[PDB]
Amino acid sequence: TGRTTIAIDPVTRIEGHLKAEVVVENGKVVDARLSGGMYRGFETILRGRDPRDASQIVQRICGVCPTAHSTASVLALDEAFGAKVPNNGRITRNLIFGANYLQSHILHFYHLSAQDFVQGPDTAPFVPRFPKSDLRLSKELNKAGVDQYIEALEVRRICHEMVALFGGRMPHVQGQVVGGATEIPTKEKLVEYAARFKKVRDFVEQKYVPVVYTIGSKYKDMFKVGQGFKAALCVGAFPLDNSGKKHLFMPGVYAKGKDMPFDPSKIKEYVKYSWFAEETTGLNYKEGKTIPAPDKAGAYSFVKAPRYDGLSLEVGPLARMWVNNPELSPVGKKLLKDLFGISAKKFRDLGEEAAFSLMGRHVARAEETYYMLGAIEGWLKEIKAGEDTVVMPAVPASAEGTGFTEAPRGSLLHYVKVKDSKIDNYQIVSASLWNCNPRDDMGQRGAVEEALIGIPVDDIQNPVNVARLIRAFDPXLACAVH
Amino acid sequence: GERPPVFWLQGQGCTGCSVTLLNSVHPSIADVLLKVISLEFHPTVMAWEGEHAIEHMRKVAEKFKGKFFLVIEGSVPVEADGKYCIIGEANHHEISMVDALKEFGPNAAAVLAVGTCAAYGGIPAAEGSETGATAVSKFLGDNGIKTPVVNIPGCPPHPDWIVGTVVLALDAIKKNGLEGGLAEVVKVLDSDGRPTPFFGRNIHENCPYLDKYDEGVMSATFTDKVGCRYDLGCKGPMTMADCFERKWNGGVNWCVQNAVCIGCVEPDFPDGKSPFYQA
Ligand code: SF4
Ligand code: SF4
Ligand code: FCO
Ligand SMILES: [Fe+2]
Ligand code: NI
Ligand SMILES: [S]
Ligand SMILES: [S]
Repeated sequence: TGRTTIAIDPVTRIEGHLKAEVVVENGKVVDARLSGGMYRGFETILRGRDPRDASQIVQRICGVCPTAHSTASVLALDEAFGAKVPNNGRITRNLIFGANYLQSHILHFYHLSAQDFVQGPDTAPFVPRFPKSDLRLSKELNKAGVDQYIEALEVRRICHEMVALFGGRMPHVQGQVVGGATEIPTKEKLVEYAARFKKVRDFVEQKYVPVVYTIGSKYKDMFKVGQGFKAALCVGAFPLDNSGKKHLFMPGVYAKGKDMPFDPSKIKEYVKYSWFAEETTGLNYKEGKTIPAPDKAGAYSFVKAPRYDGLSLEVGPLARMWVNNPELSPVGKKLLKDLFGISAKKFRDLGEEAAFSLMGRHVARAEETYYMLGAIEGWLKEIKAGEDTVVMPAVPASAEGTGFTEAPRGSLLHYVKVKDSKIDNYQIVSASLWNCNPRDDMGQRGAVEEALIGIPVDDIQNPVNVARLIRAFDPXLACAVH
Repeated sequence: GERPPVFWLQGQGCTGCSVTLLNSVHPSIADVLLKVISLEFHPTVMAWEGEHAIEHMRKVAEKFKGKFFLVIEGSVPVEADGKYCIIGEANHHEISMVDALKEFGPNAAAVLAVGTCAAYGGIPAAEGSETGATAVSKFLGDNGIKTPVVNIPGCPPHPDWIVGTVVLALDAIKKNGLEGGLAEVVKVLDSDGRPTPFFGRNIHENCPYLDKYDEGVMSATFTDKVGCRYDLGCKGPMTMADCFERKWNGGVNWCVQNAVCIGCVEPDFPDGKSPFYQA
């Protein structure tokens, strides 16, 4: 069969405003373009402000992952100010941010992704939908998915209570500032956090991780598509001491079958196909500029195109779990064997092709949630009730700093330059920017655009696999554009 | 009863309004969606997608003309002919936020502007912006659209402010009909369009640390929880919200206990509340 061109705007069950356009020929996607359609311009709004304001302003980039922006911002300010965060404040920050990884992954699998595989109750917003939605689960298993969707609404809310115990409220924490964390954990509140954590752990271990493998076992074809470039980035996150060298996720790049070190000087943002002034193309974030040009011919997105030494990379749980190669959860080892016939001990034992796939990205996110449980457990044993968590540094007149972390959806950095005690430049290079960007100046596609190539569309009137692939990356176009 | 149809349109928002609503305790969000409203369009959570999702909203809007509720999150950017916020595409034409509000705004029973961006402009309209970010009520009024607007601000709002305002409006409508009930709702809005049950009282005048403020005992570090937070930048004196007793996230904390209030429900947020960390 010949060509059909399919445009999907809005892509739903993601965060933010995305259009996807695919060219389908002979039953498969052969080309793709992703367009982020909403712009705010945080990088220019921030200029001229007290630098400390940034750690509040930047959270409003995104209300799903605000703790990630909070973290990147306070780390950038820590560096620029020379703030020496007390050890107990480092641990408290990890407890605040770590709890939102749990919230975000659970939200993503159940409340964004699960309807890709599960038919919900017969009322809006679960209907109407594609008449041939390729929903393969038995009546019993489908009902279990719905029951878990509903339970997960409570579980994700409990995760935000965990965030707020030391973070003040959520969305948009008050508890992270330059110099540490604003509230010393008390014994009583650590018990409150731990009691909630126990409930979340039980749900993750007993419901979430098992259901991803079980649903995956009914959609084994979804491990055979969505590979894209098979190239990934991790910038490091969650310091495990004050050395700056040991982190829960260590940095690294993976491309063309090879692990390599991460050098942030190799990041450049291109704009040929983005609605920004042509003269701003090719800038490292330390020299970044944000000049919107919504009428520029040929451009199709408000997302800039980040490249790592010319490479188009993806970010997120798969990227981190592939780069770091942790041991798999006990659940995963067992169900990989029983449901897939796969003998696996560590994450890379899935194999490159199955890991870098539509369903593989859901598996990676579930496994990463399990991995984060152990980190939070450790921080709950490491934190010292009553020990001070903040220093109060003076604002410098002239300074620069960069904060690197891993948001739930992938690598995040904030760069700040201070002049006359005010923000002179602030540049954000975020997770969904790495995933959902358009072509660069040489025409090389972004990671999701490339991962769409080969996606099967056997029925052009029900092209469900297009958005299923997109959703596996957990896109957040608010983050991507800012 | 028959749950009213709701369309949730996101302009220049961060989805924080949707997330805060997901944190509702009583009623839970599942109870809200299955028993209180019929959420017919919401891009973050709905089953369908693309032009079919847009067309579904249009069909419901036709069937329930004058009777659906339109929730607007985020500001509405008017520069560049609306191109800074495209929300969909149908029949080979892109639909900007400007277009969508002009299309659905006139036919809604009421518009609920949720969050400070939609209510007042917020961060997207702050100094250094260049998209023409516009508050919902201003956009509608500038275009001659007379539909009542209820502002439920906050960055984000507390879930109880959103759910509670919906419940208050639906109660009014049950007992007085649509026009009568909306008249009663408008009567309990302050001059900034905010329901007085949630926004009628000042944070600072009801703050547990007011004794320390009056005694001049001020914390010099964030982690000193004995003193008043004014010197650290607390904007409670200029802020109208009930956080001092409602608290956040199931009662586990609130901004003043944890750090400072940044005045997030006020029409001048953020610029009139900045710098956040000095008085
Ligand atoms: S300045 Fe803030 S902390 Fe102090 S009494 Fe007023 S509201 Fe409370
Ligand atoms: S305490 Fe102040 S900053 Fe916090 S939610 Fe209430 S009004 Fe907003
Ligand atoms: N997670 C998250 Fe948000 C995105 N994409 C950031 O950074
Ligand atoms: Fe950026
Ligand atoms: Ni985000
Ligand atoms: S996000
Ligand atoms: S986050």
